[PDB]
Amino acid sequence: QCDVPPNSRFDCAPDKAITQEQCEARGCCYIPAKQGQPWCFFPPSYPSYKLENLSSSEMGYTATLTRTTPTFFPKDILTLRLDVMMETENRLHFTIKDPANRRYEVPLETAPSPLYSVEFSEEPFGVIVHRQLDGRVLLNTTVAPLFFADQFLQLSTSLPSQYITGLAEHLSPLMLSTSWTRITLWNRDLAPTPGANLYGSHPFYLALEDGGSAHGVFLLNSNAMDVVLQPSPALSWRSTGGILDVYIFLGPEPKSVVQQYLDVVGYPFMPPYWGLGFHLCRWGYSSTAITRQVVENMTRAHFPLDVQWNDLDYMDSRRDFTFNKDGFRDFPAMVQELHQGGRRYMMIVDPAISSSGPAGSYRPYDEGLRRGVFITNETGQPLIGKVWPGSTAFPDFTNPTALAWWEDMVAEFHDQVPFDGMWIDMNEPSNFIRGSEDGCPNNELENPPYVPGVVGGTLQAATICASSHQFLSTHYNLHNLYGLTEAIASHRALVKARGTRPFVISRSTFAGHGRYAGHWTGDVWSSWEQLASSVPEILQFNLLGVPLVGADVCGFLGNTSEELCVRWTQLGAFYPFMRNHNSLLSLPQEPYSFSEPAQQAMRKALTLRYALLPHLYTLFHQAHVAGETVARPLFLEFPKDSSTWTVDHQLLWGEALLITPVLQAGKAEVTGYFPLGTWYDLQTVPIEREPAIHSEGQWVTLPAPLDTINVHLRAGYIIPLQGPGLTTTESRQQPMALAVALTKGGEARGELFWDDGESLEVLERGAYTQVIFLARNNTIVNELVRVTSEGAGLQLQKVTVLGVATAPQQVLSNGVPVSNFTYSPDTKVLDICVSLLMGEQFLVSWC
Ligand SMILES: *[C@@H]1O[C@H](CO)[C@@H](O[C@@H]2O[C@H](CO)[C@@H](O[C@@H]3O[C@H](CO)[C@@H](O)[C@H](O[C@H]4O[C@H](CO)[C@@H](O)[C@H](O)[C@@H]4O)[C@@H]3O)[C@H](O)[C@H]2NC(C)=O)[C@H](O)[C@H]1NC(C)=O
Ligand SMILES: *[C@@H]1O[C@H](CO)[C@@H](O[C@@H]2O[C@H](CO)[C@@H](O[C@@H]3O[C@H](CO)[C@@H](O)[C@H](O)[C@@H]3O)[C@H](O)[C@H]2NC(C)=O)[C@H](O)[C@H]1NC(C)=O
Ligand SMILES: *[C@@H]1O[C@H](CO[C@@H]2O[C@@H](C)[C@@H](O)[C@@H](O)[C@@H]2O)[C@@H](O[C@@H]2O[C@H](CO)[C@@H](O)[C@H](O)[C@H]2NC(C)=O)[C@H](O)[C@H]1NC(C)=O
Ligand SMILES: *[C@@H]1O[C@H](CO[C@@H]2O[C@@H](C)[C@@H](O)[C@@H](O)[C@@H]2O)[C@@H](O[C@@H]2O[C@H](CO)[C@@H](O)[C@H](O)[C@H]2NC(C)=O)[C@H](O)[C@H]1NC(C)=O
Ligand SMILES: *[C@@H]1O[C@H](CO)[C@@H](O[C@@H]2O[C@H](CO)[C@@H](O)[C@H](O)[C@H]2NC(C)=O)[C@H](O)[C@H]1NC(C)=O
Ligand SMILES: CC(=O)N[C@@H](CS)C(=O)O
Ligand SMILES: CC(=O)N[C@@H](CS)C(=O)O
Ligand SMILES: [Cl-]
Ligand SMILES: [Cl-]
Repeated sequence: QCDVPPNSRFDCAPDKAITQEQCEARGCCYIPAKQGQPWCFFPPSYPSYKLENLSSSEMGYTATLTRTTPTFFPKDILTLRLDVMMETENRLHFTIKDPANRRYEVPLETAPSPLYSVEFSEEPFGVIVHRQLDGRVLLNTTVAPLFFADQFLQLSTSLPSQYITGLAEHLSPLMLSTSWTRITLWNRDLAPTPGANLYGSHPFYLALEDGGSAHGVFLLNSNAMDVVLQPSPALSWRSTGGILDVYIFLGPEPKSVVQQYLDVVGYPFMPPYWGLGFHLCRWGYSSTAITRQVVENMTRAHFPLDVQWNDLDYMDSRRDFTFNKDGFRDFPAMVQELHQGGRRYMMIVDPAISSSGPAGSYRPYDEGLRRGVFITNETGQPLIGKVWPGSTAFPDFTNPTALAWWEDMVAEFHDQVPFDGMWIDMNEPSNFIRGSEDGCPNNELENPPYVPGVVGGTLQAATICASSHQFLSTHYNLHNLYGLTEAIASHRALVKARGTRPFVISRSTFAGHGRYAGHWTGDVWSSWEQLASSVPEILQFNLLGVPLVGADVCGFLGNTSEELCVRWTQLGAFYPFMRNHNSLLSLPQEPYSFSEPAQQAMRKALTLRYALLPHLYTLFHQAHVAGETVARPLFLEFPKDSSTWTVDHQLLWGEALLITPVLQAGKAEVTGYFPLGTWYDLQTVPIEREPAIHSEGQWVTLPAPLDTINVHLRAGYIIPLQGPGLTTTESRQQPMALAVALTKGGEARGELFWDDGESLEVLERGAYTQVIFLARNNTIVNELVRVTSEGAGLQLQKVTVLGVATAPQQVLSNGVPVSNFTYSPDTKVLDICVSLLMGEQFLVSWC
């Protein structure tokens, strides 16, 4: 009965240190490890639930689950209801609930055969999900008991392989370790470090299968939870409340798994085009005069900058919706001037509202109080904590009245200072004291029977009381949604205030966040280690449907070095969200603050990003319309090549651009993985060392001096580019170009999506142009999928073709010889000057 292999032992003492006698008294097996692995574990006979009265309907199945022997947790729910819904060919959904009592549930809006089959074990109860095509077992919950107590749910499964990704937010390789790893989801203000619950929680994983297929599992539960991985391999979800509400996504391709997950939680929002430009911020731009010098200094040194930011500096006494009349007396004029020059403006907004001012002196608090917008305590008064301005109350973003109040405060402030988006910080919610100024009461929510592995060992640490009251439920159930709910409220507030697409960047997140907002990875150190760790983290958030993500370029905490900031700017120019931000006590790190050689390398990185913006924007359109990733790991694009599975220090933009950064000090080369095919060096395309890597699926060492980042373009792909500007207001007016990467057989395909860059409801109203580009048999053409006023007058003036094996004697554009072209026999590049329009059918040819 106790003859269970070490790797397959499921912990029967997750709640406390246990002796052999207590372990055995629980009905469990005691076998010490020989050197983590639990010593006390469940035998196969440990009491679980029994399935009874299984029945079928058009939707799927229903059954009763009954537990006869209590567990060691209090308040087992002995009778449960199972509902299995076979929702689509790719999506299976099941719930386990208490039929006698409504329990907390997360607020979320909703040959021919499915890819899955589902079977059940009777006693002990289990759900078993097979992939139909190959019979692989994807889910099998029979592997361990089902626990379902009021404040402890546990469901386990075998995993199909040792390769699993997801379960943000943590500082970790992209592929998670199955070596007895406890992953804790409890939103927490902590500078990113390994082994810790960070700012967000995403209870989703994607599991790879031998041969390159994959599936995903989403547990729709927002309670504090641990997810425990062991090397058998297997996983246990361990939550402190709510219900088991489980979605399984069948793929089979990893890209399809992500799309299927996003079909449930929401496709990524479409950012405004300007949001893809460079953003620059620090804590410490302490006046409008200083802030203005930033733009002046960037401009003088020819560095693009679309958006100027401020941190708390602008506020009056660190309070939302105010500005001080010392250094920021002329804040409105500063922002108006930014707009006059074609730039946008962003500033920090905190959730917590100063509660200490004289009554009637601070409208956000006075109005919030009147309307009852705040989270309240046991006696019904606002819970008061401590954040930047001192004593503060916390808005309840599940309360409709709070949503209306937030809209009003944002609109009123925007009437004074016309900011263009909101940077929402401190929204875990972060509290500088434990729980509240008045502590927290002693009850089961504050002192639960199972506390997940949170930093500080309590759910109150660095946040507010768990038993505090919100409109929908207690904070205990809603905590992991705090940031998400603020992001939703802010998205709506910005739509109403400005009437164009919102731009919200949030610290705290939950599953589905990307439908409303972007993310940055928080208070990272200026270290080579954190530069490297930013790659898997940005990739992870893309898999989780938050493609608008980045880290603070050059790092936030501490002092950066010139070398680190060159490499971080190079890599960071490929973050889908690119912002350099810096702490109050740090040395300056704006691009213009470095030596001339470093400035040149930083300028090159920004210039290349700006040239790529039409392509990056098209990638965001694909994310928004089809649930695609923007920055993606090699394994998403080449899953059948298992050498890609562990690669997380390279990234792709979409299908075709492979970026291989230097991520260590003192390196003048880098070794990266190249999937089978021809990869052209993007440096062979003119913008205002072998030319091609011919890979069989192999590691390649590349030169990478300080001034260089390696970027390669996949053969078979065409990328749209646009001319330069210090802002997108300027760059969007420039002529465009194509880079055409030919296969050996002369083929390539690409596309361009173009709209006005900021309007709402573009796809619904059809207010966009969409063009496909095709290379074949020594010709390049466009195909006009949709042409509207938005895309009219887009000038195509340059076409660069990579992999042209022999010099052409003539090059034609719509049947007439071009004004000129160049061919380089060494690089195999044909560069062609043309006078064409993206929105009018053309034919370019050569021979
Ligand atoms: C729910 O939240 C509300 C706030 O919205 C919170 O109100 C706070 O209650 C405490 C008392 O529990 C108040 O503190 C008092 O303040 C007065 C005047 O400033 C003092 O005179 C009081 O002193 C007493 O306690 C001292 C102990 O150190 C004794 O030495 C002294 O002799 C007095 O007996 C005391 O500090 C606080 O002012 C309010 N806060 C606000 C903003 O009004 C309430 O407690 C919360 N409820 C729960 C159950 O947590
Ligand atoms: C899903 O997981 C469950 C639980 O791990 C698997 O069921 C278990 O399978 C093992 C191995 O087949 C069974 O043990 C074997 O039992 C036979 C007969 O008693 C014995 O001759 C062998 O020596 C061995 O011990 C075990 O009984 C069984 N447990 C239960 C509760 O059924 C199951 O195989 C997995 N399902 C799938 C489809 O993979
Ligand atoms: C499993 O179901 C049986 C039968 O339930 C009946 O048929 C169902 C389709 C539905 O229409 C029910 O409303 C019916 O009662 C349950 O056995 C019955 O239990 C009731 C109450 O205890 C008793 O009056 C009947 O005599 C029982 N009928 C039979 C045929 O045994 C049984 O309790 C269910 N099991 C569980 C764990 O819920
Ligand atoms: C980051 O650096 C600051 C400032 O460093 C100084 O100025 C630079 C130009 C360079 O010349 C450094 O070598 C200098 O030390 C640090 O702040 C200083 O800290 C020291 C030591 O604690 C203190 O004596 C100084 O007064 C501080 N000066 C200022 C202007 O703040 C800061 O400590 C560094 N941060 C970290 C994490 O190391
Ligand atoms: C913008 O650039 C100006 C000029 O380079 C900076 O002003 C100089 O700052 C240095 C400190 O390194 C001082 O020693 C000089 O006295 C300043 N020169 C002038 C002409 O003012 C300025 O600090 C930069 N501002 C920002 C916000 O980066
Ligand atoms: C076009 C321009 O110069 N300014 C615009 C975009 S910043 C504006 O006033 O909002
Ligand atoms: C941590 C890791 O796997 N790689 C690091 C150091 S080896 C890097 O890319 O620089
Ligand atoms: Cl012991
Ligand atoms: Cl509830």
